This record gives sequence, structure tokens and C-alpha cells, in this order.
Amino acid sequence: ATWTCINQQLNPKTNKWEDKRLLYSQAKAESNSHHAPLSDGKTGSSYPHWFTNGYDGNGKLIKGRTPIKFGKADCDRPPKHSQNGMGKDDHYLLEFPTFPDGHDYKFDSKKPKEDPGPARVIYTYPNKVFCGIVAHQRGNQGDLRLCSH
RNA sequence: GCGCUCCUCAGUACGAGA
RNA sequence: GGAACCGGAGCGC
Ligand SMILES: [K+]
Ligand SMILES: [K+]
Repeated sequence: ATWTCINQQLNPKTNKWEDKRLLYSQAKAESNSHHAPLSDGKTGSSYPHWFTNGYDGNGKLIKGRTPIKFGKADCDRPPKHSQNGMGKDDHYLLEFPTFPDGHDYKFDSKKPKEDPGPARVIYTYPNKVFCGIVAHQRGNQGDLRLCSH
């Protein structure tokens, strides 16, 4: 499967924010999540960690936010995330950087951590079910949108 | 002693718009 | 997302 993300990137010349299209292999993205450790932000980079998707630890909407629909049960299931995402019955979503070249993000990188880019592979804790690839609408921050495929 | 820089503190406390 | 205080060095005065 091929996923397409649209990311706005600043042009240093025109100084205007321009659209950038980015293609990612799903296999590589899943591979990225398999090789990433299964902890919630306890690496030097802080990745991977909890992707709330608009919810709080008790699986209740946050009000004002609209969760992304991944189209899969385990994924769209409201989260159960404890103080450090290690609850024995915890279940939630993780986000980890993913790129077009598909290389594994150096999760232990720090000061400075490797650039995480705009895209993230989203998957479940603790069975790493693939949910999708999202990407910040503009820059490497702000609103995260579901990409196409 | 005053001003600026870097390391560290620390991906911590704090947090959920990441 | 993400500080500061305390802690150590450099440059200038
Ligand atoms: K400092
Ligand atoms: K200091």
C-alpha cells in the first residue's frame, strides 16, 4: 500500500508556505513500528509515545476535539492510558516518526534528537496493530491529519 | 561582579494539541 | 509538547 501525505513547508525565498506531497510504503511504516520499542515516551527521543486522538486516559472525548477515524476497531476504540501508559489493562495509540525512505527513526537520539519530520505511523499498544499514517498539516507541528492510500 | 554563549538540570517537572 | 532554579565552562566588560 502507498500512503500520501500533504505537508505544508516554508519557502525561504518566497517566504510562503507551500504544499509538499509525500509518499510512504505501508510495509516500511509497519516495520518502523515493529522495530520501535514498546514503551510510552521513555526513550531519549520521547518516541514513541501516546497519541491521544482527542481523548483522555479514561476513554472519554475531550470536547472541542474530533478524533481521527482509522476505520478499524482496535484503533478507533477510546483509549485506556495510565500515568505512564504501562497499566496492565491499558490500551491506546502510539505515534512514531515515519519517513518516505522508510528508515528507522533513531528513538534514543537526544540533544539533539533526530528530526522527526511531519509524518507518524500510528498503531496500538500493546499489540502494534497498524492504524494508519498521519502527518502534521503544516511544518512538524500543529494539527495531525490522516493521510491517503 | 555585570552582559552574551554553550553544556547540564532534562525529554525532567509540568502537560495533552503530540 | 516542554521549561527554570542549582550545577560547570567560554567570550566581553
Ligand atoms: K539553561
Ligand atoms: K546556571
